Amino acid sequence: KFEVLLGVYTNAIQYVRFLETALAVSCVNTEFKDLSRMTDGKIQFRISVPTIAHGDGRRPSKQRTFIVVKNCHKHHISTEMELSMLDLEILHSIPETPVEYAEYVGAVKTVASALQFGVDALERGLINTVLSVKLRHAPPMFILQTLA
Amino acid sequence: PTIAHGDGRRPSKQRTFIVVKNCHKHHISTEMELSMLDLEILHSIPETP
Amino acid sequence: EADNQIMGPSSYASFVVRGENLVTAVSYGRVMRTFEHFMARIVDSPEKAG
Repeated sequence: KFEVLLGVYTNAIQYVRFLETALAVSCVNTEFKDLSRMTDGKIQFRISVPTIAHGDGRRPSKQRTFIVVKNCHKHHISTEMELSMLDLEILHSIPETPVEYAEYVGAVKTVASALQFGVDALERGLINTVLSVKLRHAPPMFILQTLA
Repeated sequence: PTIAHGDGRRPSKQRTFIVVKNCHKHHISTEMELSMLDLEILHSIPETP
Repeated sequence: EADNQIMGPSSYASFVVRGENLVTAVSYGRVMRTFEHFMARIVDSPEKAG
């Protein structure tokens, strides 16, 4: 008489890439290796506005110009992972015997898993930080239609 | 998994769950009657029609 | 919808206690599905990921 282990299953996590969601359709992604040095970013617009000449005596506004400045806004993302001290140690040591080998790849699997969790949870941050930037700048519809 | 949060707040550590399902056993029974006379006839070999 | 038909399997998938599972059943009283699979993943390709 026995008892049977029918199955063992592990949830598999699919990678999520920002550049492959349709949220990025509203964004233009440029990479900047050393953004950590930039103090401030800036974009400056210059616009010149035409007029209509009229027969009427009323004074006509002269040539007009408009200059608008925009600035960069920085965002920061942080994540924390914890690892056993027993686990990091056996990474260094070579496996002496078969049980010490199986216990070894069990350590490299765990350390690797933690790293995947760290880098993955960084992609969720891009998707959220972008999505939050919009909802911060999205005025409601009932205000917008009249104003358009 | 988790999301890295721009808001300043303590991060959550990596976590795992372990959940166990177990079987259920079912039992089913039926009864069949075989006539005593029928069994005896089956056992022998027939000669007369 | 004029379908009224579905393709299915015509036979059950079988589970049998073989020599590896059988030895464990006698000695320890514990049986694990696909001892073949567990051994393939533990003793044969440990390096390989899932």
